[PDB]
Amino acid sequence: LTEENAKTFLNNFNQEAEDLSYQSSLASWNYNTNITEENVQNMNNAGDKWSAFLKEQSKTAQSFSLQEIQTPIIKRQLQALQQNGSSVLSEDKSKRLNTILNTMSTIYSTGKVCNPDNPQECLLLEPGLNEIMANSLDYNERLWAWESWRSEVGKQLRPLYEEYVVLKNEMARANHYEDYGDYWRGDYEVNGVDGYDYSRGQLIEDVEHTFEEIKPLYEHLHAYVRAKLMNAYPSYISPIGCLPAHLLGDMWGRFWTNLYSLTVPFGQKPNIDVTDAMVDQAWDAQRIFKEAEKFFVSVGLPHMTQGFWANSMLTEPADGRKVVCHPTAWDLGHGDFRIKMCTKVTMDDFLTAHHEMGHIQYDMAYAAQPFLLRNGANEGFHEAVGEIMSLSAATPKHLKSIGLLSPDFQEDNETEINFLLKQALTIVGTLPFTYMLEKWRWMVFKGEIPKDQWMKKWWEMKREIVGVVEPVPHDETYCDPASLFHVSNDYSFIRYYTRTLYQFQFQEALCQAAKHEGPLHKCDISNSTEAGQKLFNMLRLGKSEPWTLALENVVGAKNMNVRPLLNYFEPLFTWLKDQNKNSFVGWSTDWSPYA
Amino acid sequence: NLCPFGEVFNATKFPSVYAWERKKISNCVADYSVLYNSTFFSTFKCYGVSATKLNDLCFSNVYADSFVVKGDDVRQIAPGQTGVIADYNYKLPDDFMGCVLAWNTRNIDATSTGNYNYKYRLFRKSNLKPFERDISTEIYQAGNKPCNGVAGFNCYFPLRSYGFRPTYGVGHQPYRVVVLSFELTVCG
Ligand SMILES: *[C@@H]1O[C@H](CO)[C@@H](O[C@@H]2O[C@H](CO)[C@@H](O[C@@H]3O[C@H](CO)[C@@H](O)[C@H](O)[C@@H]3O)[C@H](O)[C@H]2NC(C)=O)[C@H](O)[C@H]1NC(C)=O
Ligand SMILES: *[C@@H]1O[C@H](CO)[C@@H](O)[C@H](O)[C@H]1NC(C)=O
Ligand SMILES: *[C@@H]1O[C@H](CO)[C@@H](O)[C@H](O)[C@H]1NC(C)=O
Ligand SMILES: *[C@@H]1O[C@H](CO)[C@@H](O)[C@H](O)[C@H]1NC(C)=O
Ligand SMILES: [Cl-]
Ligand SMILES: [Zn+2]
Repeated sequence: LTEENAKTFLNNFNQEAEDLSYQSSLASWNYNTNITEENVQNMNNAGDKWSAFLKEQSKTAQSFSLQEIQTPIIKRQLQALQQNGSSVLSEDKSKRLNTILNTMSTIYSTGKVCNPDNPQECLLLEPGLNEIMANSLDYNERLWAWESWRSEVGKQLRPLYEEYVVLKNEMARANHYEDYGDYWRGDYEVNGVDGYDYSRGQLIEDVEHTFEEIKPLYEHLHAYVRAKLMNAYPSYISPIGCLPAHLLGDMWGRFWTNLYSLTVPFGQKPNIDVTDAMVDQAWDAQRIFKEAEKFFVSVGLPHMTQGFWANSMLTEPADGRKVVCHPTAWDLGHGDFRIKMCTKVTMDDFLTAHHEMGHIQYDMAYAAQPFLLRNGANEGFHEAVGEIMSLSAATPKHLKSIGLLSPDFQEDNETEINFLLKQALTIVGTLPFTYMLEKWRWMVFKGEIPKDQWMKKWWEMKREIVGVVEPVPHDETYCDPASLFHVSNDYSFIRYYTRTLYQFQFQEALCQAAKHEGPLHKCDISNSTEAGQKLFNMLRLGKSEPWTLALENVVGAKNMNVRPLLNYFEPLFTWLKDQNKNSFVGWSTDWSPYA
Repeated sequence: NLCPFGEVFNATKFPSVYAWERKKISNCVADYSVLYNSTFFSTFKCYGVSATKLNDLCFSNVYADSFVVKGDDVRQIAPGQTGVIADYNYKLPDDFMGCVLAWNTRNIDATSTGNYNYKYRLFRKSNLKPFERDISTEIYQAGNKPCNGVAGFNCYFPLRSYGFRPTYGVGHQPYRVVVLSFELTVCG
């Protein structure tokens, strides 16, 4: 047999890869917490040694006949190493493809736009442009920031993304794939147990099919927000047309969160933003994570390791260093668990601490799996596991029992519409934006959109799917898709759609095991060692069993379900249909604020 | 004279698990009070004989085996375990009669660049018999084409290094293990 020969081969890999992956993981931590041109090489060269090892073992495992295995753990370990990778490309075309990715990543970060009214002021995306798009109420000011980003840093991405498509198509096509779009869909693919298989093209059918039970809820949120936006920007929005792209709360409209200041149902009520209470009680970054640690032990899960408390960067470096302030949950291996986050004393960073520490718990559980199987069930499992933590951490029942909200806070039938509306602006508002984006790149990779009309079909899909219209016409020199991070930095985006449906399937199943009794949005699984063990069972699973099985162990389904998400917002959904009886639900894909 | 347990426990250097060394204890009265009136140990797990009857007992001779394993590998120093340490490095008999003691040593056995001195055997044709020791570095031949002394494809070098680093988790930190065997001159 080739069994024991592959058995006593993955073992040589599990011991030689864990050491190299740590040299590479510890290098990424040392750069992100101490930015130095010396650390750029250490973060690269220590990763390049890891980048050459994974190719040698990918090729060596390809010698082993995959079918000639009879134990399932080894079957699943080999296929993860059987991938040909990206070294199927030419020697020089690999270097140019690897160089355009830097030039896109740099012009996305170094991208500065300057004010025509004040040329001395030039702003970055963060904190310059994002602050205008998230807080300004001037139609012309928000239009400037929206267009300057897509015409100055967006047009630089146009020649690069054209070659970025043609080069990574040549990478995927040689690996027995149709295009780069088919390359990403292989994440949800399962070729194994009877009744648990899942095709790459089955993913496209599923995101579309489940999107239909979302259109009723999204169309009414669109009609409610548009009526509220006609007050903030009068004479600019048609009561039947789409929403202009720059009025949606951020640079791209990915989330409608910042529109809450304009769309609150009952703003006369006391706000649930508990940021002030943390500041007058002398809370620091220690108190946030230490309190978040207490949250996980209350359900039987382990404390954070002392190596976490000593090796994590829970504050902006302060008094020496440069840092990537993006919150990240880092699993270096060998039991080294760290979190890198420039925490501020706020409620938003308090809830993210539960999200990021949620990742670590998922990381800590599957540490018993072999090295190749230490990963989420699919690309969307990790992000859904962290959200269910912040869903329980945001409930008023949790905030008072922690001491932040006042014990006599009135939980009216209106304070919950105020809460679910803000949840809808963040959770459901991003669903049509996510699908339209990944569907566009799926078709562009597919070749269905010619490069001489990339931008014409992108906005034809924005109006139809998302209900968002461009404020100024864009020809083909623009590259608004690549104007987002995940697009110009080579990142899959459908994961945010799948994780969103998962986080409510988990929340429904976990609160049932936690025996919650009221509406689902009021559920807090604190003190639930019963539901904690139900979640633990899938956290340990890792990448061993198919994602269809790991999902079935908790929710009881072989595929994603939209029923949990709609039940969460059911109090808000019926309230919107009352508001929109004299409003127009839906939009015309033909109105534009210029014409 | 009293038995020299200080020469094995507080010994400055400890050997690797694959090349564990053994010390025979002969005509001497043993001092089990210092091992017991101290919380210095992380485990202290006994087998075959109780942790308090060995005080007023006598044995033919006592054997102390000292070595170093990772944090999570200590559980295999027990009768009837099937890990890599137990099967290819150090196997205890099912009728073992003695105590196993271990303590964390990250402060001494783990350096910043990684202590690659402590090693263990990863591959071996067949398992180790009870109390056996194997220190060969002969290239392990997993396939049919002969290694011919040179390691490579399906020819893997047998011994691998732990590589202890202080940033590792407690389950991957160096623990010094001492196995006191009782065989039926040494009293209390
Ligand atoms: C279940 O979850 C609740 C919610 O956090 C936890 O209840 C809280 O437990 C603390 C004790 O750790 C209570 O503090 C107590 O306050 C009184 C003053 O009224 C003080 O005299 C006591 O010495 C004690 O410190 C707190 O009131 C209580 N709050 C609520 C809303 O229940 C409880 O600990 C959790 N049970 C677990 C994790 O097993
Ligand atoms: C930042 O990196 C340099 C290496 O270039 C190192 O000498 C320095 O100690 C690091 N900063 C801190 C705070 O350790
Ligand atoms: C809230 O409750 C009051 C009294 O029960 C009722 O009159 C009102 O219509 C309710 N409104 C909402 C939005 O639930
Ligand atoms: C090792 O040194 C400590 C220091 O307090 C001592 O108590 C202990 O007895 C020594 N070990 C042995 C085996 O004597
Ligand atoms: Cl856009
Ligand atoms: Zn996350």
